[PDB]
Amino acid sequence: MAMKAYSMLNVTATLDGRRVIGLMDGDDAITTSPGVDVGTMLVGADGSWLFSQTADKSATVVIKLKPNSPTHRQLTEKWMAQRAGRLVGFPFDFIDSASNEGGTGAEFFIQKAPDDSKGNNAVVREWTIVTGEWTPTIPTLL
Amino acid sequence: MAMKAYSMLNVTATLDGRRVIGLMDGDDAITTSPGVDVGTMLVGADGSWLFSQTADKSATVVIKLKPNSPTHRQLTEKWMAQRAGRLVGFPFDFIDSASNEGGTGAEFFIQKAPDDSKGNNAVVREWTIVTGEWTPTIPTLL
Amino acid sequence: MAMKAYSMLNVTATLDGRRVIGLMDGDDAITTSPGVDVGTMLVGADGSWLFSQTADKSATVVIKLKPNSPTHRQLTEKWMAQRAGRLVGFPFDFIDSASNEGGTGAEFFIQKAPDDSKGNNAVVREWTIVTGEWTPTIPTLL
Amino acid sequence: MAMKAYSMLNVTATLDGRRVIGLMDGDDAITTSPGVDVGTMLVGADGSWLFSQTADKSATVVIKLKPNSPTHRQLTEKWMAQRAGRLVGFPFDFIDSASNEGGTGAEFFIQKAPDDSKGNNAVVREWTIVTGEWTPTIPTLL
Amino acid sequence: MAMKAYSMLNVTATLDGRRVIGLMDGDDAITTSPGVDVGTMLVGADGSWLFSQTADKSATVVIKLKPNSPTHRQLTEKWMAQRAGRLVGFPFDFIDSASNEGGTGAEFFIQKAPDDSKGNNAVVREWTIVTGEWTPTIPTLL
Amino acid sequence: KLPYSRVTNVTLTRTDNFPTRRGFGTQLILTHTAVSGQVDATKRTKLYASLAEVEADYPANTSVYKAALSAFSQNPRPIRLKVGYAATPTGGDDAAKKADFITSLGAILNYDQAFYQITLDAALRDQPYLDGLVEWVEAQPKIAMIDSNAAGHEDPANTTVIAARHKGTVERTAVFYHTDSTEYLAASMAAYMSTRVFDDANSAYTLKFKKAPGVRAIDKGSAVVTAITGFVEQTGQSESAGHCANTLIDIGDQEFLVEGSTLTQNVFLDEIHATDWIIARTEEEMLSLFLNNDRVPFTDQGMQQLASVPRAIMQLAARAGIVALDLNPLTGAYEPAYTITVPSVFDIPESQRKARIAPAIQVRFRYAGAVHYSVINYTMTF
Amino acid sequence: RAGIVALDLNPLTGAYEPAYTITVPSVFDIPESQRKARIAPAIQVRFRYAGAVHYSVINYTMTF
Amino acid sequence: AYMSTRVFDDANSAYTLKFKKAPGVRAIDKGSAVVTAITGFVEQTGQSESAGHCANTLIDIGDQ
Repeated sequence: MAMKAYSMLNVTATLDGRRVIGLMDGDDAITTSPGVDVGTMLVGADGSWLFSQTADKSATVVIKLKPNSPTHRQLTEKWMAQRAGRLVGFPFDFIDSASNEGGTGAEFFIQKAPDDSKGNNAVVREWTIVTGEWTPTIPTLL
Repeated sequence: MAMKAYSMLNVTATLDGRRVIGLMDGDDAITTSPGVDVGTMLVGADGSWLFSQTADKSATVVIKLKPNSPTHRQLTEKWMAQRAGRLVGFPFDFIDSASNEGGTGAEFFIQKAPDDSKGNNAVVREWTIVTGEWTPTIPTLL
Repeated sequence: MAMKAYSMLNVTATLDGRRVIGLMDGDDAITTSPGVDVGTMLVGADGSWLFSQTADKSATVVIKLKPNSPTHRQLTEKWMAQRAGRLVGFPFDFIDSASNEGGTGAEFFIQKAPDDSKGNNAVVREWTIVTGEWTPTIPTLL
Repeated sequence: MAMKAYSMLNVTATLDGRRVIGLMDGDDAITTSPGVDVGTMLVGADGSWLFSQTADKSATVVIKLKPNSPTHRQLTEKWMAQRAGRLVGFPFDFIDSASNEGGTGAEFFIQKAPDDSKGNNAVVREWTIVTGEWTPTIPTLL
Repeated sequence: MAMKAYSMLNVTATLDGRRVIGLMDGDDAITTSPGVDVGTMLVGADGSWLFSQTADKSATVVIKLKPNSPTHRQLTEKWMAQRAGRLVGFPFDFIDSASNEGGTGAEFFIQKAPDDSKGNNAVVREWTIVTGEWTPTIPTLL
Repeated sequence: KLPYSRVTNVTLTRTDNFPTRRGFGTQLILTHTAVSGQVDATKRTKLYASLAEVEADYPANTSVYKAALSAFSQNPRPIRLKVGYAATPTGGDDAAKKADFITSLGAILNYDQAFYQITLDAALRDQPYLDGLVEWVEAQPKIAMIDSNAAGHEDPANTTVIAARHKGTVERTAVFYHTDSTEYLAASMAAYMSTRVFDDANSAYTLKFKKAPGVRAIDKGSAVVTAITGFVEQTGQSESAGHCANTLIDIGDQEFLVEGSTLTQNVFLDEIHATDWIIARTEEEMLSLFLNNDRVPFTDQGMQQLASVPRAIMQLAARAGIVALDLNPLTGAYEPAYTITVPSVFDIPESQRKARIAPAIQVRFRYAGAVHYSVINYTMTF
Repeated sequence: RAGIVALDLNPLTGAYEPAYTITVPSVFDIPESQRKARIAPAIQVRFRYAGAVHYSVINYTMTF
Repeated sequence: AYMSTRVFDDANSAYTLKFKKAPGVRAIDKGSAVVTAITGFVEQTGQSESAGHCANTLIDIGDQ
């Protein structure tokens, strides 16, 4: 079970059951960030201290797409479904087969919609989705 | 029905019935952005969560023009009509024939007016318009 | 009536009856900007909307000059007249003969005074003037 | 209709109605080059791609002349007319009768002026002209 | 099946179904180059390393022609078709029969257009075309 | 004054309209009915444009209208059905004899070659003379499909039914077994199959195995759905333990086609459809090569010019997902997905050179399949 | 540029077709018997017109 | 008066129609089935020579 070097050919992302396909160029095409800081240190006037840990386990992910990708059509249909008043979960999941690093979330929602720029060359379309519960997977292959 | 590569020769924008013609150089000549975020995640002190979706479907579009373009004359007449006290809608619409991506709005208004700079070389004239209802069209050709 | 290409040889600016002559280098030597936004969109908690238009038609213009120009002397005399307590209008006007784009204002006032820097090479002197009523002219030659 | 071998005796260039006569020595006496690249390929992080085509059809031509040629006098009069403030088109056209290769442009402008070097032997005078619309002719004789 | 020595008499290139005929002199008349590097090595502050492989399989080819060749006429017609707004693929393919080395691409586009130089002797006309997918053929005859 | 219809024309109807979405193919509907105004010995076949414009065939006849009804009833729609005149005589003057039916089949090509999928509907069902179609579509670049309205395929032992007397020997025919009064071949084929465009990336519908038609009804049972479709749970599909067909089961609240339209033990419909797209595309590109060039010479340069066509078609096909990804399926080691070998005219004698028939070019394949059945284990430890 | 001449595409199929051509004759084989006329030979030019729209149609199917 | 002040030296200055243009001040004629005997214009087919006589009448449809 040799440790495969990194490659985007071996990363898979699944949005509502379908694959994510037409991604923009760059080192940051799918990025997930936790919602808050894990904890806070409180130091008093005497030198004693107290740590406090949060119970909030939430995250956002940002997906950068090309103007010609089926995932853009899927996300723009989901946006219109939300605008109509139909509010459901739509899971998102992605992982790397080389290291088993990734995470899952069983209920996501659209948070930001992209800007439609036409101009002279084609440009990015950035979507943002948010969940209330994100559990990272343990990389068991280091 | 081959998927046409991108080209500004196949994008059409219609403002109050007339075409938009003299556009500045760059990758961002007509850009539309939604007014607000689609939703908000609220996580409590215990780890539970709640999502909330907005009912606001509004957008602005920014149009960058050259100092010699008939659309600049049309927009400066619309600005003076608004300053006189006559307040009506004037639809705006634009679409891409290669993918059927775009959107429409039946009632727009002037929001920002450009700066008249003379200088040594010619420079941009940027207009901003706003609507209370913007519906994106579904790209059925992906 | 051929549409003349742009040239600073065909732009004329008149300040209190006299021409503006010694201008600095750059693409922004005389720039006029409106005082406020034209309007504001207000969207409610239910999705309905309301636009509001302002009655304020005011502007500033910024003039960048060389340290050796008669307009600098004229503006520094106007500044001292204002400091003495004599407060009158002094019209400003400028237009482009190629497109008939420009504007006029019948009563201006000094708002900012430049900085006198000596140094090793000569540098800009920037003046700012303000009016309560600015009417753009319609470019009838597009 | 035999395919004539190449010869500068069978190339004709017309500038504002008159012929171009006294040309310098070399393989590059009249050269026209397009303003920009025809298009751009955009490849994403996943391997998908998108092409984009420009709408800019502009070109420059460089003409190298001897210090004793009537075309030098014609171009130096056109330069002074532009410096006075008179800005008009002046078509340029050239073609090869052996293959029907060439192009035309109905409105050109002076862009660069030559350097007047005296020295011990006579040297080149290089002019540059620019248009916003250049249409190549199809070589129908191959 | 003797290994034939190299010869341009046994190389065939097909552009949109037709042969490529009038080529300039030199050792580089048709050259194809990959768009990017195959991969990247990343070495950390401790001595450990990580390789990353790209998913971009694109290439350009440069074709150098004489001013009297039917392929020049074909390419200048394709350029005008692209400038009109018609954007399609036009395959390109070339191979060597002595070694079975070459490659194919099912959809190309014009990227650069040549310069029309007249001068005293005839000179090169260089075209550039680009694809988003280029697959080299395996030389099975070594 | 004047109406607005002086300068424009705005109408309104009460009907359902879906986008067109052109695709690959066309189907054929052969029966014995004739309409006398559009097939009367002048057109062994006749084309159309849309269903609504049907007038020649009565909107109540079971054969044509009730079959075009399910042919044109997919959410995206195909176009130009190929309407029937073909075997207007009843099977044969001697009914039990299949020679007349075979000759009838052999005399309907001579008018038209634009159909790819052959469907008999609402009649001719369960006739013994139909064996000619099964024997004949072999070595014939088409697809033969027969939907019964009723038979005894539900016995995993009997040998008299269509799918029994021809099972494991034919690789280009399939059965749409069902209950009475529903036209089924038209429901999915040529209505979902037709609007499949393989010119896009990742457009390989390798299954055709869970797909919903426009409107229809399910059959019934659980242990009867394995006598038909011959599908065992996790092993696969066994020839002895069932008869292959398609029945449109329902499992949850959804109804969908099942078995993915097999033909023999483990041969599926999308394989045939996709490879036939490959062949028909190479034909079109070859013809487009003969029309652009002045000539194609009979030299080695001409052979390479000809062989340039399969090279582009294979790159087109590997992108759709039909051709495999360059790796050995057994071990995962590197292996070429496809090769193209061009022959030499050199040692082909001039005795044969004067033929103006080029030597054959040979191409190599590897298919990329898909998944029909999944397994999950779920060990629990407390 | 004004929009009078068409945009370089076949109106039937949308394939590429030149909008206009200009063919220049030869004085070479025109005899000197005719050369002394001081009347130049004729130049031939080719066209294609670009029309516009007078009448529109919209269908509006309703499904409820 | 409108035809004269048409400058074709600018981009996109093709008034290909001359088909819906307002004069300074004037009056309309009357009718609906009389506007097709004159101008010979059928609804969606086009303009037929046998079914009318071509001319120009300055109709009014809306308030224009």
